[PDB]
Amino acid sequence: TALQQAFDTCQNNKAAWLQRKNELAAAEQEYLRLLSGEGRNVSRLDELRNIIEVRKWQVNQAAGRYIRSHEAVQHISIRDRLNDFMQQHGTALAAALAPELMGYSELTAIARNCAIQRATDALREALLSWLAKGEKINYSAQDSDILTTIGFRPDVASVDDSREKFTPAQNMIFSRKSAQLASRQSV
Amino acid sequence: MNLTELKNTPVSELITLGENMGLENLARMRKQDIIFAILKQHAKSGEDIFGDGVLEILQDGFGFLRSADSSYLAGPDDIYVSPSQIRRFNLRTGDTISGKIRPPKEGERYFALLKVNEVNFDKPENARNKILFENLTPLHANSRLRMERGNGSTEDLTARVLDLASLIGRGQRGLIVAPPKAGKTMLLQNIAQSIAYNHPDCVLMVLLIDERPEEVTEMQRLVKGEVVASTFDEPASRHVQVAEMVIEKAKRLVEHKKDVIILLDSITRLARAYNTVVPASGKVLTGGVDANALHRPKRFFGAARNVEEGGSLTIIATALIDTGSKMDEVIYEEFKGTGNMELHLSRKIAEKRVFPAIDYNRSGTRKEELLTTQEELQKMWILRKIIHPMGEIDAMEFLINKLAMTKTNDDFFEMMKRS
Amino acid sequence: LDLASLIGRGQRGLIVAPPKAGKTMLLQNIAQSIAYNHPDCVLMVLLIDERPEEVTEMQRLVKGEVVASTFDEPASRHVQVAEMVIEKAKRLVEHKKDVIILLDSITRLARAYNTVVPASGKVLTGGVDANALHRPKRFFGAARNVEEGGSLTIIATALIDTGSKMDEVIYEEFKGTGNMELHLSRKIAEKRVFPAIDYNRSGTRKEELLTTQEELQKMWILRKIIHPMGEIDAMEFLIN
Ligand SMILES: Nc1ncnc2c1ncn2[C@@H]1O[C@H](COP(=O)(O)OP(=O)(O)OP(O)(O)=S)[C@@H](O)[C@H]1O
Ligand SMILES: [Mg+2]
Repeated sequence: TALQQAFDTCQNNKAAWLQRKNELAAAEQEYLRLLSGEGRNVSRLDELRNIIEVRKWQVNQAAGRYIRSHEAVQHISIRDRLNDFMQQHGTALAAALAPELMGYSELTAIARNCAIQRATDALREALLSWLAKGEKINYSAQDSDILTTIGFRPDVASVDDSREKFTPAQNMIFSRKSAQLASRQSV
Repeated sequence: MNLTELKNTPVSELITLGENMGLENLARMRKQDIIFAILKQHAKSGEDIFGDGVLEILQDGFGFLRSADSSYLAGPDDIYVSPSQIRRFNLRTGDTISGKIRPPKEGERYFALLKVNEVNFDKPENARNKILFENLTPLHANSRLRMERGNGSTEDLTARVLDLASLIGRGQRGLIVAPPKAGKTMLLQNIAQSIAYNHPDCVLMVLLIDERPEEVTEMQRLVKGEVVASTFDEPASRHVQVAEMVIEKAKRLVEHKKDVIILLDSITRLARAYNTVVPASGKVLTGGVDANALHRPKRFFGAARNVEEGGSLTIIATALIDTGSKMDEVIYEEFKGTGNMELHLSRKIAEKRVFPAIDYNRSGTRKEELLTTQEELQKMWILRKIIHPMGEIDAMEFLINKLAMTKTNDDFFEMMKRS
Repeated sequence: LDLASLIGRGQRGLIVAPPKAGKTMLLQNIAQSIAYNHPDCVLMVLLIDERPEEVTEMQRLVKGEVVASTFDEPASRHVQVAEMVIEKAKRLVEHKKDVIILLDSITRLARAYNTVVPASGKVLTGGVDANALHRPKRFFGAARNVEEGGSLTIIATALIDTGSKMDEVIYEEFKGTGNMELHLSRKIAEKRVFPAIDYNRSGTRKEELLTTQEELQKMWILRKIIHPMGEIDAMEFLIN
C-alpha cells in the first residue's frame, strides 16, 4: 500500500527532474547560440541569463525533492521488511537478546536506554561480521521490482546537481521569479 | 447578480460580456465607466439585483455608496442613498449595506437603492438599536495576537523575531519607526499574512497612501484580507477622504463587537496630506506645519482601543524617520509617546543585510503584565537580560543564528534556559 | 507615601520624570495614599492629552472624580478644562474645604497654551510666547495656601528630556519658580542641586577671593536622619 504510492511518487518526481534538466539544457544551448550569433540582443541575452538561473534553481529543487522521495521509499521498504522479519523471528531474536532485554517494562528509563544501546552495539558487531564474511546480497522477493526500479542509490546527476546550498531567502525570491516566468511563458 | 462579481472580474470578462449582448466600442473607456454602462444596459430589462459597498455622506444631506474594489473612488459606479434612507434606517457613515438596487429612470444617472437586506453583514431591522462608539469604554489589549505562523522560512524567522521583540495585543495602539529602505512594507506584509493564517476570525484591513503603484498592486495580490490603497498620483483630498471613511468604517465594524486590524503605511504621509488640505490656522510651527493640521491624523491614531464588552480596534501605523525633511521629525515627536507600543528599526543593520532590522533595545511595549502571564513575562525578561549587553546588530545576528536551528519560539526558550 | 509627608498642606510642589520612568503607577500610589491617609480632603485627579485607556484606569482605580481629557481632541478642550477646573477649585476654596489636585502634566498644559495662545510678538528662543508663559504662571500661582481656613494643595507632574526642545525652557523657568521638585533621573539631580551655570560663573573667576564669612557661607551638611525605611541621609545647602 504505502510502498506503491511511495514508488509512484518517486517515479513522477524523477520524471519532473528530468523534465527540468532538459528544459535547462535547451535554455543553455539557446543562450550559447545567441551569444555565438552576430545578433546584438542585449535584452534577450539578459532574459535568457535569467532563464538559465531560474531553470538551474528549479533543477536543484527537483533534484532535492527526488532525493527526499527516494530516501523515503528506501526507509519505508526497510521498515516493512524489518516489521515482517520481526513478526517471523521475534522469539529467535529475543532468545539471544534475553540477558539484557527481559524485564523491559519494569526497567527504568535510563536502564531501558542503556540496554537498548548495548543491544544496538552488539547487533552492530554482528552485522559487520556478517558483512565481513561477505556473500552477495539480494532484494527481498516480495518487493524486488520496486526496489530495482528505484535502485540502491540515486543518480549521480541528482546528487551533484543538489551540491550547492541556497539560503531559503534565495529559495523564496527564486519562487517569485519562477512564478513570474511561468506566467510570462503562459502569456 | 450583484455588482461585486462583475466588478472583480478582469477586462476580458467585461469586454466579452459587452460584445456578447450588444455593447459597441466598449474597449476604449475607463473601467468604472465600463461597468456603469454595461450594468445600466443590462438593467434596462428591469431585473432587480443585489448591491454592496460602503456609504458616506457629503456636505448635502444626500449620500453616496462606493465599492471596495474601486479603491473607494467616487465615480460613475456610485450608488444613490437618499436622506429618507438615513432617517428610516438610522444610517450613518461607513455602514456596509447589501440590498436591491434601482435602475436609473429619466432624471438621474447613477443607480439608486430599492431596498436594504443586509446592514453591516446583519439584518437591518435588528440593528436599529445599537450602541454608539463614543460612549464605549477603552480597555487594555488583554488578548495576545499570536502571529507565529510556523511555516518554515526566514520570513517566519522575521515573524518570530518580532514575536521575541514585541508583544502584539488585540486592540492595542502601535507605532513603527524606521528609516527608508529598511523593510517596512513587507514587515507589514508579515503582520498581514500572519494575522490571516493564525487569526482568520478577525478581519484584516490594510490602508496604503501615496505609495508607488507597483507596491499597491503587489500588496493587493499578496494579502488575504481586503486592502485599500491610493497612490501618490491622486491629490491630497483623495488620501484624506480614503483615510476618514476607512477609519470610520472600521469604527462601525468594531461597534458590532468585531476584531478589526488596520495596517497604515504611513502616518507621516497622512499628516502631510491633512496639513496640505486643512485651512491655515495662522499658528505655524517649524517646518511649515500649523497646529490644527496635526489634530486630525492624531485623533485618527487615537481611535484605536479595546472595548470591554466586545470588539477590538488595532492600528499598526508606520512613521518615517530621518528622511532629511524637518516636518517628518515634527510629526515624529508629535506622535511620540502616544502609542501602546513602539517598534524601532535601524538602517545600518540593513546595510549589512541582516534582516529584519528591529532595534531590540529600543523596541518596547506598555503594560506587558496584563497582556501575558507571569511565567512567559519572566521568560522574556531573562532574554532581555542576556541580549541587552551586546550590540543590536550582534544581538540580531546571535538571535537569528541560534533561532534558525530551532523550530518554534517555545523550544527556543527551553533551549536557552539550559545554557 | 502620605501627601502630608511629601507635599504637606497648603504649599505647591512638583515631580519631574523622563519618559519610561514610572509615572502612572506612582500617581496611582499617591492617589490611594491620599484616599486612605486623609479621606477628609477632596481628591481630584486630572489628566491632559494622554491615552484613553490610562484615563479609564485612573478613574476606575481611585475614588475621587477624575476629570480628564484624552489625546484625541485638540488643545482647546485642554485649555478650557484648565480654566473650568481652576474655577471649581476656587469655588471649593470659597466653600471652606481642602482639595488635592493631581495634574498630569503641566508641561503638556504649558506647550498646549504655547500652541494655542494668539501671536503677540513676544516670542523667544523656540517661539515661546510670553502670554503662554504668564498664563501658566497665573494658573500655577493660584495654588497658594488658604490662610483663612482649610488649605488647598496641588502635586505637579512634568516631563523632561523627551527628545524635544520646548520642554526644557519651561522646565528651567519652573526651576526658577519651583517650591519643591522631586526628581527621578540621574543628571538633572546634579543640575539642580549643583547648578552648572553657577559652577561655570564661579570657575570663570576660579577660586573667587570671597573675603571673611563670604567664603564660609557655602556649607553642605549630610545628616543620616532616622527614617522609617532606616537611616535615610538628608543633604542641606546651608547658606549664611
Ligand atoms: N526578511 C527579509 N526577507 C527577504 N528580503 C528582506 C528581508 N528583510 C529585508 N529584505 C530586503 O530588504 C530590501 C528592502 O526592503 P523594503 O521593504 O523594500 O524596504 P522599505 O522599508 O519598505 O523601504 P521602502 O518601501 O523602499 S520606502 C529588499 O531588497 C529585501 O530583499
Ligand atoms: Mg516597502
